[PDB]
Amino acid sequence: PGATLCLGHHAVPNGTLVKTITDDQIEVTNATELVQSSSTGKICNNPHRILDGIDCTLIDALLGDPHCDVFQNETWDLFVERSKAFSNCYPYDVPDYASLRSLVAS
Amino acid sequence: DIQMTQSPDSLAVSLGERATINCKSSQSVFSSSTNKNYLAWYQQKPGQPPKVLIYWSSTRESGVPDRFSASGSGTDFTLTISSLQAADVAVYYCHQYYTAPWTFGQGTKVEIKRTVAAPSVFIFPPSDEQLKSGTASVVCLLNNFYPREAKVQWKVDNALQSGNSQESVTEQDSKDSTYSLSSTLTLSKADYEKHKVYACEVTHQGLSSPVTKSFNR
Amino acid sequence: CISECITPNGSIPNDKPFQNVNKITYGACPKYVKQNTLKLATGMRNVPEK
Amino acid sequence: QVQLVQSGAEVKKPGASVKLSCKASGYTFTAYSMHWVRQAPGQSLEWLGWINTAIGNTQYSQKFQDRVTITRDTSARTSYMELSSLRSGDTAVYFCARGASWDARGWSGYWGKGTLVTVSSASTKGPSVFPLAPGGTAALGCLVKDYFPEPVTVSWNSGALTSGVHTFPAVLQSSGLYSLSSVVTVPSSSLGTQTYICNVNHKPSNTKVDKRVEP
Amino acid sequence: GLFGAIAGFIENGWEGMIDGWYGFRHQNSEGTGQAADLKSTQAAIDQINGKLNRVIEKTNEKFHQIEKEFSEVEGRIQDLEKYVEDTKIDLWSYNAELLVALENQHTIDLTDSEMNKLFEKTGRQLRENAEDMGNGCFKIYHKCDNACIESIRNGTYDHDVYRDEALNNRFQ
Amino acid sequence: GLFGAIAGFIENGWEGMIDGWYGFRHQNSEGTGQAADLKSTQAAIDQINGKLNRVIEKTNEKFHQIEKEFSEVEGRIQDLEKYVEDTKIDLWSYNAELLVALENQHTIDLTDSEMNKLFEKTGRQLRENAEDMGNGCFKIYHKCDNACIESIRNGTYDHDVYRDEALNNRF
Amino acid sequence: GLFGAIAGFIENGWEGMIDGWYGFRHQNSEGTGQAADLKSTQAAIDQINGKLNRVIEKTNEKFHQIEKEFSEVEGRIQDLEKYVEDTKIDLWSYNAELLVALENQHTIDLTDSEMNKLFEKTGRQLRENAEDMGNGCFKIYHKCDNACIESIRNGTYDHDVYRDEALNNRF
Ligand SMILES: *[C@@H]1O[C@H](CO)[C@@H](O[C@@H]2O[C@H](CO)[C@@H](O)[C@H](O)[C@H]2NC(C)=O)[C@H](O)[C@H]1NC(C)=O
Ligand SMILES: *[C@@H]1O[C@H](CO)[C@@H](O[C@@H]2O[C@H](CO)[C@@H](O)[C@H](O)[C@H]2NC(C)=O)[C@H](O)[C@H]1NC(C)=O
Ligand SMILES: *[C@@H]1O[C@H](CO)[C@@H](O)[C@H](O)[C@H]1NC(C)=O
Ligand SMILES: *[C@@H]1O[C@H](CO)[C@@H](O)[C@H](O)[C@H]1NC(C)=O
Ligand SMILES: *[C@@H]1O[C@H](CO)[C@@H](O)[C@H](O)[C@H]1NC(C)=O
Repeated sequence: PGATLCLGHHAVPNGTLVKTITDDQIEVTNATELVQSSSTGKICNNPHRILDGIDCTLIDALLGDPHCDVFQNETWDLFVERSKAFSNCYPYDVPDYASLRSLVAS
Repeated sequence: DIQMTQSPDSLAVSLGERATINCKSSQSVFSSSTNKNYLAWYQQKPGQPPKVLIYWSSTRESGVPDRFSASGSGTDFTLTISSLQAADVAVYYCHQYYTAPWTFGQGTKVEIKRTVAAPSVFIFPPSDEQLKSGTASVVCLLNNFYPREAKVQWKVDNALQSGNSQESVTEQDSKDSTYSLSSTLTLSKADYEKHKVYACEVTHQGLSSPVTKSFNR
Repeated sequence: CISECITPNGSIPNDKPFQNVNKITYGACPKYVKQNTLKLATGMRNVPEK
Repeated sequence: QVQLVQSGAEVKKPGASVKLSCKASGYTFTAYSMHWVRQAPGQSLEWLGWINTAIGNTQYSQKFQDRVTITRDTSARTSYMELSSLRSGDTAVYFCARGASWDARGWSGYWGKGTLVTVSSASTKGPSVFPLAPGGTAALGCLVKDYFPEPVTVSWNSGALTSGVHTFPAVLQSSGLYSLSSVVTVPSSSLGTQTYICNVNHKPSNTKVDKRVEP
Repeated sequence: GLFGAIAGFIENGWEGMIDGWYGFRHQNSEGTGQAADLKSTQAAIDQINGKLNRVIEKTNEKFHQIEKEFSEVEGRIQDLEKYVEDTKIDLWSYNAELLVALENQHTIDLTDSEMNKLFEKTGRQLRENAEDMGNGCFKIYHKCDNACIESIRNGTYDHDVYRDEALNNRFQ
Repeated sequence: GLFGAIAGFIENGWEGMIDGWYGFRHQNSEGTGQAADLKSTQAAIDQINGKLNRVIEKTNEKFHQIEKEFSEVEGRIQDLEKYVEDTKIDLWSYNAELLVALENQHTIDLTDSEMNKLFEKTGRQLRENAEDMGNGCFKIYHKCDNACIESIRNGTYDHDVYRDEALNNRF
Repeated sequence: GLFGAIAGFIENGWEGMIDGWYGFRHQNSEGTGQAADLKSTQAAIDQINGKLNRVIEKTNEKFHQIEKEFSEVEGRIQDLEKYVEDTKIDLWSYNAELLVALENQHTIDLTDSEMNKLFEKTGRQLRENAEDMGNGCFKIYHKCDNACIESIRNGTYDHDVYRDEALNNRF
């Protein structure tokens, strides 16, 4: 006449594989994903102020290509250039184009 | 034991609208010891067994869509279906497993609310082959109406009857969200071939005046 | 909609410390890594029996 | 793949006994409690009791401690519930359900499909099928009458006519026998040319019956 | 694990322990039962939430950076931009791999530890009134009803009360 | 800690133990007293200093590098100088953060261990002559004067001498 | 190590144990002998090969990069190429140092653990039939021939068989 007392821990029918120092794959009761691997596919207009460049590159807006003159005196946190953008004014190039684009954008 | 009591008994909500069911337990089902509420929610469609939506009063079983959620603590609980879809039409049960005996709520039947529709009424006299058997069954059919509530009164030669009829109602129709009801009046052959005018009076919200359908034997 | 982290593919949540969406980012963003998944244990060893 | 396979439907008379079985698979059997919960027709779920699958001890609901006994067979992966001194009020569906945890302080995540058990002093009887003879549409039907026990199945034109069909839940008459009706809305215009036959099946009495319905 | 309790002297986990991470199962003269151990479960949980919040704490905020895609071959300056970025990514990728490897090893060992710590506490309350059967179970050498077991679980067990009874059962 | 001694079965630290990290407190027929245990104390200290010295060893020496501040906007080349530098700092900062988290966890677990190791050693010397009361204390079941306690503390305790006396008292 | 077995209560290693990492030495009425324990040895070996295989897994493949040696002074752009590379090397060099430090500490600690775990398991089988002498040896308080020792080593020792005999001898 006496009793028995057992200590134990929980488990689940199937858990999740994680990596450790020793094991490439070992099963634990729960784990959480640390890599964001999906996007909605849309740019949120908050909280940052977004300017969709539409038919305009930032440089075409800067110089004032006429179909881009809508963008005059505008501001942005993030300027968005679209692949469909086009120039429609005098044909031009900008030595160190990349830097001007960078310094204006900034 | 711990009594589970749900509110309301029946609940009608529009498609896409919000559904909220409440549960009170006769005693607290919270364990300060485990800091969990020992409460579950189940769905049950006719014929089928119950299905957990939610356990620990607020944890959703996996595979259950996120439009279901539950909350509450201790003795007050609330199941919510945020945006009701047609497949959500079912009976919902809350369930305490804090202590044996397991007890469940009485169940909340949840239906799709729709515009009110009146029943098409039909009456059916007993077949001649059944009359040979010595018994007569008159049937009244109320087709595709809403809401569920409907009074069927059988009148034989205008003396309204009591104690000799039985009713049965379809489950809410998946397609048009209506109900249907079948009523069967039963007499002996003797009593049947003793009166002349057999009528079924139906009263329903979608009927401006009570409709009577009838036949002469 | 509202999101602190923006990539050319679209906005992404910034609750996780890493992301595999795009090395190009703007705002308060997880750091780009090559891995498409990394699991952090949040439980003990799972040893199911029979 | 967690599965709970319950014994077939059962029909018994008052004062007799019944023993249902529940066969589990897809999970380790002795690590989860087993529960037996019943449901009278159109009623709520009623817990009868539970069994600790490793040890085999039980406790029952007090309204049932007299008559219910729960059993398990650990090599069989099987539970058993035996109810004695049956009364008409025991007519119900009997579910076995796996606890989320043994000790019964846990919900049920897996329920068996259910076992209907009918208690009446009536005996097996096949039904009589009578015609319900026919606004621009008319209604016709079949009256399936005086059978025992449940269930009955009805289709129309061997399954071909399904739109507008409404088969109603059976009702239980003073006789102890069940009665059901099945109806369909159809265009009045169809009546004399389209044939309408209702297919009734009452498996407990091996009754298969087709009845043509006409004006 | 380092402590040898989980996946060690505890032969397996209990799928049936669903209201705690660690706990007790018992058999006595009044039957059997189960209870979560509250302190240890919470001890394990707090550390894992603590580490996690440290891990998911404070992403960096960056604004204007460098171009990382290029539509034209440019040579030396582009090579360098691409190399810096590629390098940065490989370094962070390494840090990410290492961080989770280290955390998980640590998460596994700390959970093993709590089991071992809970086990040790139980042994200590019992003094000479029980023996470790070696599989995470204690044999208790005295009549020990539900209130007694609970007295063990809630940490108020008085070993002296049962010692005479127990020693007699163990050694005689 | 992992071992459950410090902030565990040892209920609290001793503010009064000022000549060691770990030690013994006793009560016997001649009164009470205290002594640091040097081997365990020294064990924790040596590991922490070894560790500390590894950490503060050998800063890197750098001379001509890149400009890190700029008085004019220049664009692409400056962006790259600024990005490289910004990236480097965040990487080192992460390393610094990580270095201390792991080190501190490890410093804590190793000290807890030393506590537990001293306790286990004490238990083993005592054999069947004492019982662990569960709070880091041993009840010793025999007359044990100051020289006897010291015999425990300096590791020369002879359990056989006291065994007969102790077992009679225990049982 | 953290557990205090290896380089702890086990006073030294056995140069003569050449067919296992951990094992048993015994003395009984039929003489003395030695045997490796396969499970603990294998437990240590599997973990160490695992970490090692993790460490030497998957080198990176790189192709066109930047120039890293230069034959002319060029100033600003070269400073940056050299700074980027120099920085990269110091970061990796740091990672390499840290990786092996953490791994080696952990390799040392896990082996101490396996030792401690084997010891604890043996104690548990023996129940009340033996006492821990504190030096990694158990004194067994009953006649225990080679088959009995082997019964201990292979995990089938039946403590109940010897309990009466052993307790009489202990007490
Ligand atoms: C596995 O662990 C994760 C991480 O702890 C759990 O996620 C938490 O879920 C709760 C409840 O919704 C939230 O309040 C917390 O914010 C979540 N933590 C984080 C940081 O995401 C998750 O619940 C666990 N999974 C299961 C099924 O238990
Ligand atoms: C975000 O968009 C980029 C650009 O389209 C994607 O990068 C492509 O990835 C695929 C699949 O690995 C490659 O085959 C293409 O060569 C990449 N395209 C370009 C233009 O570089 C990227 O996969 C997207 N990110 C996510 C996670 O959706
Ligand atoms: C421990 O459990 C017993 C039995 O439930 C209870 O009476 C007692 O109050 C508990 N001890 C404390 C101080 O919590
Ligand atoms: C340990 O302490 C005791 C009492 O002071 C002393 O008698 C004894 O010599 C010491 N042991 C050794 C070998 O130093
Ligand atoms: C252990 O060794 C003994 C002696 O050889 C043997 O009889 C016994 O079967 C062994 N135990 C097992 C199951 O290997």
